[PDB]
Amino acid sequence: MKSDIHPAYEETTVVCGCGNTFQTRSTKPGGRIVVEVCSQCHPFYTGGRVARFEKRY
Amino acid sequence: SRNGRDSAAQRLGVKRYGGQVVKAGEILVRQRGTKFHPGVNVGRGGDDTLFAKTAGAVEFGIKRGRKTVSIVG
Amino acid sequence: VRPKITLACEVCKHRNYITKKNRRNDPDRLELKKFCPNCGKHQAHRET
Amino acid sequence: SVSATRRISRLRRHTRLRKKLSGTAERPRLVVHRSARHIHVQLVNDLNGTTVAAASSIEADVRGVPGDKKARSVRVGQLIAERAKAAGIDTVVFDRGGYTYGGRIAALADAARENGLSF
Amino acid sequence: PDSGSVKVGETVKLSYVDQARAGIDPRKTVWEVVSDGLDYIQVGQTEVPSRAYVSAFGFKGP
Amino acid sequence: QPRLKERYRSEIRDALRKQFGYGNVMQIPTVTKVVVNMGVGEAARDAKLINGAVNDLALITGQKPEVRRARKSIAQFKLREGMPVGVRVTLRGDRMWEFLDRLTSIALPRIRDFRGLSPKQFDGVGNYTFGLAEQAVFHEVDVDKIDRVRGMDINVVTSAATDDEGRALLRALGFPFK
RNA sequence: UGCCUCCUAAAAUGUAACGGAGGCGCCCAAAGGUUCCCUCAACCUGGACGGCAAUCAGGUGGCGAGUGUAAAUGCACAAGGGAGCUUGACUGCGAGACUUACAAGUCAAGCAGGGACGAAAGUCGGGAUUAGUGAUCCGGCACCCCCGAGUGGAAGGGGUG
Ligand SMILES: [Mg+2]
Ligand SMILES: [Mg+2]
Ligand SMILES: [Mg+2]
Ligand SMILES: [Mg+2]
Ligand SMILES: [Mg+2]
Ligand SMILES: [Mg+2]
Ligand SMILES: [Mg+2]
Ligand SMILES: [Mg+2]
Ligand SMILES: [Mg+2]
Ligand SMILES: [Mg+2]
Ligand SMILES: [Mg+2]
Ligand SMILES: [Mg+2]
Ligand SMILES: [Mg+2]
Ligand SMILES: [Mg+2]
Ligand SMILES: [Mg+2]
Ligand SMILES: [Zn+2]
Ligand SMILES: [Zn+2]
Repeated sequence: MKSDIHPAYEETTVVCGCGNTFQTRSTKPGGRIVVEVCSQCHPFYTGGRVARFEKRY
Repeated sequence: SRNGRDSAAQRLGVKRYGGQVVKAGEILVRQRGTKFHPGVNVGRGGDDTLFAKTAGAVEFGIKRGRKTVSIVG
Repeated sequence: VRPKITLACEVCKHRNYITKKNRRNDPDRLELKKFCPNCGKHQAHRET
Repeated sequence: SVSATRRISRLRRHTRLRKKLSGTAERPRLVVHRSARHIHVQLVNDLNGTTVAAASSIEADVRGVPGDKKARSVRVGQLIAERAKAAGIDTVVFDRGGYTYGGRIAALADAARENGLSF
Repeated sequence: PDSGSVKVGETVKLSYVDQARAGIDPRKTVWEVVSDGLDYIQVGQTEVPSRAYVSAFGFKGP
Repeated sequence: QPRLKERYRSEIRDALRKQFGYGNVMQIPTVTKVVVNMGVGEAARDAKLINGAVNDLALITGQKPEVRRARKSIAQFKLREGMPVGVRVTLRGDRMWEFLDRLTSIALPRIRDFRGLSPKQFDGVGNYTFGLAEQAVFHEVDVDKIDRVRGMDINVVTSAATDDEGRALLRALGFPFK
């Protein structure tokens, strides 16, 4: 049953708008999965109330 | 009253006992379920009737938590 | 609801068997591969 | 702990077929032991557990054999089939040992029938 | 189509009974032809049971 | 070769030996299996799972998923004993990492409110589980060729014997936390 | 008012009352046969809608679940759960036994023909067991071609289902 019922799954190079790209394997037809946000365009690297009257309110 | 009805008794129990020379095919133990289990030279039967398969004496014993009906021919 | 049916042979039409089936689960005629003593070999059997 | 699921669930299967398949003094029982490296086999005579003839795949007559692991199964099946015939044995029952029939064990069975063991 | 235009609108949900009756499969029975083997079906975006729905069209019991 | 797998035994396998004084390289954890299931409880009405529950998990994962059946009947859920209600798939080995990479890089940092996810969602062994709200933006699916949206939840099974060691393993792969 | 299970029943069998509790007059073309594999309920922790309880993962869990259907005896070795092909839910017999006033009822290894499954060993003459039934008479039907009221046929009779 590891034969011709599973969907098509070949290697797929993926690009982001940040420019950081990488090469994995997924089911997108053409190697053409396009994202606008990634895991290296963000931290996980480094990161009323009494301020009311300070505009002389 | 509402009760009062019974079924005919079925004459179960052990029929040939230990140390008893039996001929080939005699009913050793008639029962419901496998209260006794077939051992050497003893077949079970369609309603758990433990017939014999060979002439010879009958001896009883334990085999792994199930009590047995066997024949030393 | 379970009528008695009978299984005639398919080579020679002898009515060799008889049994029961459920008339609403099986609205069509049973086919089984049963023995036939006329022929001495297994053949097919439909109902009547 | 999958080195314990494999032992517990193969003497769970080995005792499943051992009920209906016994092996006696005229028709003994042939028990294979498929490890990941070798295979062992012996003929056991279940009335007093007296093994009549064994043939392992660890001594030099099988260790010096060219080929893969099935090729050392076809050789050891030619051993006990001609080690039975010094004890005078001609029909046996085949204990799978709990394993599946196919592969290394089925190549021992079809190489033990070509030398006498009538099963 | 070949030419022309078929303007539909998003204020319409389609239900289509057909001349070929191809939704009916001649191998399975009345309770699976319409209720797909399960027990409560969506009809009017509601929870009406299957056996009680087919019985509304005459097919009941046997 | 999946790039998260080569990243695994290169330095992370070296990292944990400094943290715990082990005596064998067999006691170091490794993620063994990752399990995804929809759990479509709505599927007990109208059978919207054929083009609805098999195909959508197929493009997310890569292989066809197992449709599961219910162990016993429940009246209030309108659910029998034997009706299809859940759709499970399982990821082992070299397909597991290619789901762990592509979750944690182009799908999981499409999840807002960056406290990561909770590091208190382990069980007592080192096995994690998080959830997803809708059919996420795994970009392999498209929003114009789907039925109604449906979430999922994703198990991750490890060889850990305690939670923080399982937390130490899964942090270093691409799971954000706080 | 017949049939099945328990108790009364005095530790074999058997045993009454208008004594005490319940069931049956069916169901299954797979819920049968076989080869192969698996272990439950309940409880705790983690989780999208999810709640005491749907689906998932991991722990502890030796029978407290399950058995088509009442109860008892049973069954984890599984008879419980799942899957692949199949029709032994056969035809010709049946040594020897159980029960038994009689009529009945029950069990049956083994022999052959022809099969199913299994690599073989082997198992299979319905169902975990015990109920789901009704004598004789007289008729119906299909087949075998046994007798055919002078002879050839026929009518009718007869036989095995
Ligand atoms: Mg009684
Ligand atoms: Mg059917
Ligand atoms: Mg008594
Ligand atoms: Mg007494
Ligand atoms: Mg079956
Ligand atoms: Mg079973
Ligand atoms: Mg019959
Ligand atoms: Mg007789
Ligand atoms: Mg034969
Ligand atoms: Mg064959
Ligand atoms: Mg027989
Ligand atoms: Mg019976
Ligand atoms: Mg009269
Ligand atoms: Mg005449
Ligand atoms: Mg006539
Ligand atoms: Zn980016
Ligand atoms: Zn015929």
